Amino acid sequence: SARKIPKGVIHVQASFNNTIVTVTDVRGRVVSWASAGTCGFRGTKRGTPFAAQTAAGNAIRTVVEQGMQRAEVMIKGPGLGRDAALRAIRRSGILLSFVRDVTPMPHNGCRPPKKRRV
Amino acid sequence: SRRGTVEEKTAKSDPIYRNRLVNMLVNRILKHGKKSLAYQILYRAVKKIQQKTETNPLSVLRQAIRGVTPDIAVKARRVGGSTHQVPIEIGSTQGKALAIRWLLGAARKRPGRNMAFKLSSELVDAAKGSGDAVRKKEETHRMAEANRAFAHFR
Amino acid sequence: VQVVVDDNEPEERLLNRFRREVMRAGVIQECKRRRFFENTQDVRKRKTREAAK
RNA sequence: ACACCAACGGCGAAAGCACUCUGCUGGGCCGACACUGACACUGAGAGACGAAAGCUAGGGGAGCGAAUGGGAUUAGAUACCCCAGUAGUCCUAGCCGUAAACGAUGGAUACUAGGCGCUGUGCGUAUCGACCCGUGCAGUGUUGUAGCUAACGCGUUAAGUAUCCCGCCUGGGGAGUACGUUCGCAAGAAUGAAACUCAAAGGAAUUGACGGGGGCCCGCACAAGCGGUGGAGCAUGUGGUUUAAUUCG
Repeated sequence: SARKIPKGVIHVQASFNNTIVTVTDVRGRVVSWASAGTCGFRGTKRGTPFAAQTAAGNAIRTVVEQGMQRAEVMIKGPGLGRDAALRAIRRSGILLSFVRDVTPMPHNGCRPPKKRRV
Repeated sequence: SRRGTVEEKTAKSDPIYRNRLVNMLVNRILKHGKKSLAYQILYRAVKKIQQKTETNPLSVLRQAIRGVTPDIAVKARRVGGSTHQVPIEIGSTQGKALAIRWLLGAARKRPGRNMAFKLSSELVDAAKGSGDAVRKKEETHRMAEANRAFAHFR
Repeated sequence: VQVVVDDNEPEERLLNRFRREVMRAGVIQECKRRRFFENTQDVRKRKTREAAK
């Protein structure tokens, strides 16, 4: 069983409502994912930093079948789950290699509504 | 805090065993100003416990209340508009005070016989894991650590 | 627009505070909301005028 | 549509205009000067330019988003908020010409205390240097002085002291509407009343209060905690009801 891929990039879609932590390989194929509204609590109880750690710590139950040694991290977008997702992945067992911020910086053109966030 | 500093309010120590922290248990079980009969609730629960246990009555009292003593509790503080359920870490001065309040209530919320057996039962039930006294330690831990993100670490 | 982790060593320290000065939530809170078109050139330049001298 | 650079920046008569490049093209400024020679200034009518929205015909349409359709909030909300979304927003041509089109202080010229920030140019042991000392344009703030102003404030880019010329006001509501003329495809624009009615509207500033404004502080005020009420039976007081009165406050 399993493909047994060495290292891989971890795409963390950090938003205000929730945080989707997905651990993918070298190419871009997802093995298994984990989210904030999946781990027990839902509604508005998520999106917080220590709710992101229970989400990123739920991935090591489904991706343990592959057996990854090293891991590169990748954060996208603002919110309370940027530095928190990196701390849970570190206390799990996998090593650090490349932490990058691929947040889409606009060239001042497209603008969404004002509205207050959580 | 700066204007008017009071340390603590203390009365006379424990009868013959000599202890000031155990003297708060006779002061909390105090019903309407009767310290003469409140002595008969604590000291008779010391006389009846020596058959159920082996060691000294001061030791079994301290080894059991550690399972009733909390480490972190929730306080209501508002900021910005919404009421935050921020958990502040409880110390040794307030933690020993919160342990004897839930052992007081659990003794009264069990209408069996007299208060000499009700306090003696909830004293050994904290060591094995039974009663309403030890359940409140794990119930306050359900409100805490679930709202861990509202408070930052030291 | 990424962040440097060009430093070696098997260290567990974040170092996400180095980019939280230039980029931060600042370039995203200036954006991602609605632009005022005229009040961006008026109100945002009026408060910086009195805070300068 | 174009981050960063962007700046209290710059350019333009106003509106307005910012990724880079090419093609055509306007205005402003400085400097040794060379030349004309007042050929100037303003300016009703008139002519031209006009943010956005809107309109006509033909295209385009990612996002946003009037309308409109659902969800939610609420006593109700055919609003705010959520999910979608048409005209529109974009391009070519024509049209409409309005805006707190605001520095709300028209243009042009000569004078009147000062202290800090741009761009050109001259000079400074050979400029040895980031620089130092001048001399012009445009542009902020200033405990800004005199003076001016009702006060706030302006202050040689003054509402300071004067000259040239044009536009405009002479109570509030009714009105910037009605009627007529003119303009427009239309929506409307421009010019512009009266009757009637009030004796007041309005501006600045002052004291106090108020604020779901801010900064800092004090009472069981909250918080921390104990006991209690509202449940129960009884006492007592008050409304409502009732009664000849169920006396009054």
